Amino acid sequence: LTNSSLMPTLNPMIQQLALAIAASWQSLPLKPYQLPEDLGYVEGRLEGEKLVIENRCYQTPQFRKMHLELAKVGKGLDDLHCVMFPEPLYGLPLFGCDIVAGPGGVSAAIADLSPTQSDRQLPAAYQKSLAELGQPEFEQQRELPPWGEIFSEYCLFIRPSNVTEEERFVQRVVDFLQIHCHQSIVAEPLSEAQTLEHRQGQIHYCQQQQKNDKTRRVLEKAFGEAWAERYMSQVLFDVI
Ligand SMILES: C=CC1=C(C)/C(=C/c2[nH]c(/C=C3N=C(/C=C4\NC(=O)C(C)=C4C=C)C(C)=C\3CCC(=O)O)c(CCC(=O)O)c2C)NC1=O
Repeated sequence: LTNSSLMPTLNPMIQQLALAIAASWQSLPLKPYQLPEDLGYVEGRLEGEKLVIENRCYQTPQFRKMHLELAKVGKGLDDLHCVMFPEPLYGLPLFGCDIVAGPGGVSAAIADLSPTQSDRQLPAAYQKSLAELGQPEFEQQRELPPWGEIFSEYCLFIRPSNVTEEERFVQRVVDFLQIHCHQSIVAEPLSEAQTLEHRQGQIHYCQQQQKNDKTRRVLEKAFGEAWAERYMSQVLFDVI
């Protein structure tokens, strides 16, 4: 992240989360993943503020697509988006997070390990490791929208109330990533029917994430409807 244009000007929580994700991935058997049009940096404006986005994306044998995206709208909204899309053959859940901030602080902090099984449960080993973290206390919980049925029972969706809660959230993301990267070492290739089940779950996850009109409006205000539809369906939440 040393070379990032956006990092020095992002919200401090976002900065720490970007660092923690990058550190998680740094020593993995990474290969490039080329986004559409080999996208890296992009900016756009229409009648209002400009939107700037920086994209990084990788893959490993266990992770189809590892996407870390940083964005800023003018000087007033920052975003961090990250999804680790699993290779269905290994049946791992989806790591994701979305952190939205403005000059007044973080408004939204979401993180999850989301299921891909048809029973909508995480694998047993994840259930047990996540439970062992304890129920975190957060003073300003937010209720997921209906499309957020995709998220696990461990999903976080808060407005951090103070620095202690910002740090607690970051630590929980670090703990999610640690669990995930360990479970990826012990995963074995699954049967064809199980692989297919997991593929289905990933497709459903992406179709539901595309219902987030808050994200879509940010994109539309800077680039228009057609660009935003392409970005959400081809860059952010591609349907395999
Ligand atoms: C250019 C990219 C990008 C932008 C600009 C972005 C913006 C964005 N995401 C939001 C919410 C949200 N975002 C999520 C969740 C997620 N979203 C994800 O991209 C992932 C991976 C998850 C979860 C793992 C949820 C659940 C909400 C709340 C939606 C709502 O309030 O209706 C909001 C509303 C913040 C608030 O209400 O305080 C904005 C503006 N998200 C982005 O990804």
